[PDB]
Amino acid sequence: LEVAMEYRTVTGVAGPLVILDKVKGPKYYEIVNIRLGDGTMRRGQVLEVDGEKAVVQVFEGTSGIDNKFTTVQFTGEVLKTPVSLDMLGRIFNGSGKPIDNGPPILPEAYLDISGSSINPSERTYPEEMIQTGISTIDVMNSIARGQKIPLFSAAGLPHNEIAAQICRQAGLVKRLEKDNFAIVFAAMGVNMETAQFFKRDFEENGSMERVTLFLNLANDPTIERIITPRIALTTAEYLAYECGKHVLVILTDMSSYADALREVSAAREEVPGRRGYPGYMYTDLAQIYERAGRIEGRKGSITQIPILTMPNDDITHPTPDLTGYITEGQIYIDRQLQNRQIYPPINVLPSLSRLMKSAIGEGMTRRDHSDVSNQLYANYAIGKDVQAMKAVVGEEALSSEDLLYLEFLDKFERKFVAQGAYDSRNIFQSLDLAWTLLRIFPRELLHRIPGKTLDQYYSR
Amino acid sequence: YGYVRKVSGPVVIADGMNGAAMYELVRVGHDNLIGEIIRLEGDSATIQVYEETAGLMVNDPVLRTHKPLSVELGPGILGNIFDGIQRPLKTIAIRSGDVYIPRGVSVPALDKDTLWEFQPKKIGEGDLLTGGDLYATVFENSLMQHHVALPPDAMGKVTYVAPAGQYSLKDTVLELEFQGVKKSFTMLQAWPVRTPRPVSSKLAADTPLLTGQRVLDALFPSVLGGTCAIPGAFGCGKTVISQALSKYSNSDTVVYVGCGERGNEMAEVLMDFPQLTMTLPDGREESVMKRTTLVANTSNMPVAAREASIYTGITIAEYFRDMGYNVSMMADSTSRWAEALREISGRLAEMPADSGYPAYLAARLASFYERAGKVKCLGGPERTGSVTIVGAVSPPGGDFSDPVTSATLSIVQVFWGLDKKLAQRKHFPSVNWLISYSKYSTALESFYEQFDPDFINIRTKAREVLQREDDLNEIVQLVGKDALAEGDKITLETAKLLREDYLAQNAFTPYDKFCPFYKSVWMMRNIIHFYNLANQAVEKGAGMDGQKITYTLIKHRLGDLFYRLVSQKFEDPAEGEPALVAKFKKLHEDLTAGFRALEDETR
Amino acid sequence: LTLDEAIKTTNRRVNALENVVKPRLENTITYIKGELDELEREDFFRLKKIQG
Repeated sequence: LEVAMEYRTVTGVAGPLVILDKVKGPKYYEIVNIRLGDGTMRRGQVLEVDGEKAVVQVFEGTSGIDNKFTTVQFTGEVLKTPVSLDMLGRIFNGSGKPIDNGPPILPEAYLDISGSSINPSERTYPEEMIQTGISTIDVMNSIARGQKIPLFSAAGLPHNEIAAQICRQAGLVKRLEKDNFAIVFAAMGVNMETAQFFKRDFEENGSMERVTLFLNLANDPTIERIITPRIALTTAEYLAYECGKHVLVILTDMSSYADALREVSAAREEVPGRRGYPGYMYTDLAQIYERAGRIEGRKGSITQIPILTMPNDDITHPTPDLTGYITEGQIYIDRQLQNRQIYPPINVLPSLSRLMKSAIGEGMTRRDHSDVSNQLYANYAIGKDVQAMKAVVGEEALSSEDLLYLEFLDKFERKFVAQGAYDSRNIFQSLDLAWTLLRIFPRELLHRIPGKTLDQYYSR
Repeated sequence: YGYVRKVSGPVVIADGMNGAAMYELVRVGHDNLIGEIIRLEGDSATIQVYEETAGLMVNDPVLRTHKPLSVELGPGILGNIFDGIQRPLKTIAIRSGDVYIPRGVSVPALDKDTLWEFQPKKIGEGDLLTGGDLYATVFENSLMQHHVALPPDAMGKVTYVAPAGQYSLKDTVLELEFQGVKKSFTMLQAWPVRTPRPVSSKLAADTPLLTGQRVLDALFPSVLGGTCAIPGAFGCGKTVISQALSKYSNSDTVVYVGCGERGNEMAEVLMDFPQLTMTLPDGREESVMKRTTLVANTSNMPVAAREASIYTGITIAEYFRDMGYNVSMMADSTSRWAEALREISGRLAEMPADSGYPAYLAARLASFYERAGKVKCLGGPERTGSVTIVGAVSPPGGDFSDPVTSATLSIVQVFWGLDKKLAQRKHFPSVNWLISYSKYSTALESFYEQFDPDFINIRTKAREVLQREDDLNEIVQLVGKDALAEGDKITLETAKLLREDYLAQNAFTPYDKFCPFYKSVWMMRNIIHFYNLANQAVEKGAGMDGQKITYTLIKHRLGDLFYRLVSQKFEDPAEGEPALVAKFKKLHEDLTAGFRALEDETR
Repeated sequence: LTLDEAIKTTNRRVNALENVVKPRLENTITYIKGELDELEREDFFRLKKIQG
């Protein structure tokens, strides 16, 4: 019922910031619209306020602003994103404006982004598996609804192809156990060409009733790149706990998000933190991640698979080393496997899930999941060791078991890991492939497999 | 209007500006230096001077212009050399006999008195025209026609179109009436240096670059309208790759904007390209100066001019793409550009970020690179054109942790990472095949399939061979080749042959000056076929030995084929495809004769 | 003879080479982080003091 005053007291412009003069009673994170002298419109966010002063960070840059013709019309808001159940199946810009040639969202609620945290008393341990279609993920590094598992990558590695495959093939394992699965897909600072890739994948996927592609290009303004993952997390939280639907979220290149936070912090004249990244970057990433988890009072859940780029192909970088503690896993993409032309280059042996035991079980998935996972792990290690030995022992002195492990390693690299870009694989047939590889060894040789399982499956 | 208050380096604070918008170019002092606004604090506004600031007074008048940094477009833009602020260098050198560039010279970017021929594109009176519609064509020079289009911000009905004949830029070649008012248009078109030209819609590239060099065109390809990044190396890199992209590329024109580089190198480039008789047409030897353009700004040039040079270069790319040509712009800058940002940011008292570079470096590099990509043009007829950005990165003396390098690799799609170790070994194309990558390998699937339906498999096999050799190099560094088996030995032999035959190129001789795609793919297929047949033979194990014994057998009793394989690089492209293809097919047949004749007597 | 040669090489690698490299890595880490990072904060802190 209050029409916000449109101050015209610009008294300083520098970089992305504009300092108003005599604003009456601002708000710290208010949102403000700017009508330049030429009539064009820009939206800006309000940073630190002071006595009658309010520094405004302006989207889309600050070119053309003049201290005698630019009006700064306040709103008195904190960026309540419009949220509704029909937000699904549409592509959205970085700031939420639809770009799918459709109408703006008619909202069932205006939820403020950066939502309040879950009460730790109300959380519940994650359970059941989430089928992704990639054998290396659903066999040896299983994923459970409620985890927060990073996908560590590096520049040049095909992170986005794996992202698209996860977005398309994701499903619920409980099909044979006896459709409330939604995939909020967030992409921060993608390249100009991969934008076409994402648009094509989300324009011919075949399951559009599930995904919601929040998209933020590289040349889009930075503050949009900060807000985009928060918008995506808010929409996912709504669709999970306010609509009782299982939700999966893929955050692409959160290293770009960290760089965006670094860019914003510097503009506020704050001293840079450790290794250049601000010290509050730990708090920011914890705020982004911890929104996941399973709530006892709600039937929904949030599972995150944030894709992170590790610069210089090492984990010592502040962002991967920092996100290692918060999360409970690491699915590395290995450069050498990409060189070896294995399309999913996931280094399975280095990769692990800190809580992969919950996904493995009797009710969910299949009984032999843990046994086959451990056997595959151990046999791969042995095969790698045997290949290394054969590199130096001439391979003539290798015993029969050494040759068995060598051929198993070759088969595992060239038939199991190298899944096609579109070869969707249910966990049951993935485990059938695992048993196909395993049955080469004698039944007595599979030491890691417990009894009553070999008799069940080793007979094929 | 306004007067100077403070003069520190290239940063000038002039009071009395009041209503002076950001980036609104102002003219400083009696000498009338160009200059752009960078900050405001009230009645005063910071200015970047783009020129030497020595001799500025206090209360020296500063005149505002209300116009952001703008470059003047039109005919004759091709084949010229422009300063970062787009001053015609040759025009300055001729009009003023002095060999120097005088301070504060005011020369039009394009000559306004040269007579140009006008060919209207059948536009009738009373017709309707719109932004970017292509109403007339002008032959700026032979083998490079220049279409003339309305500016994107223009529309109306065609009341008057000039007839065909000789015209100068001062004349009005077209008239339009819209919304009850009329406007006129000349052959000039001023455009802000930022705010990229409008595009009807972007597109996903399919055509490869197919550059002259074999490594680039085969292992790590780039698409027309793509995006690349080389580490600005000398001897290699900034010279051989620049020559290949300029005189031996399928791009319809070149825009060299290398700024912040050595003056001697710039003089060498600007004296060698005048002759440069590349056979760009089917049967013509027109010099590429009728095809390229330089925006050279040497290192000694003012620090504030680097960004202006880069943005004018990319803006010129856009004008040509809009006409329809597939321009390819090469920037030897962006290594000095980061330094320019550091200088201005520090002088403007901005808070630094990781490694001292301004926090918004990634944003600027993105706003530059993301202007690449092939684009469906504005206006009528329907048309398509592309812009390629083959930029530069810090030389291979610093790891990828460099903020400029990380920012580039976070955006750039193809990385031609040259390694200094290869440069020491005098391998001249010098691309490190372990660290380079090309994310365009998936979009080029159609072109590779239609050209040769088996090239993808042989390329993957070559990649696997190179990776395997690089993998066991460490093991050999410990134990040695004593334990190497038949497969390892043959893999290393093929890797060495690939390294010295395929991946090398002299480029100073007709053997390797320009390798067409067919010759490169034939070399790859020959080498991979030899590798596969040799592996199959050593796996056969006939004669109770096979293995490394068979490897020595094929390296000694069958080594003439090996020598012909390693000398296949010398197939002269001037002989023509029907001859080289026949020669390579014969060599393939002879190779198939081997490893079968070798298997005849069971080794 | 071969076992003696291999054992000598392995013992040399375990004792000399690795224990030579690891102090070098520690010294390089200390030189960068212990000095350059500390100086960068001190420089910026002095600059902020000048502004204040």
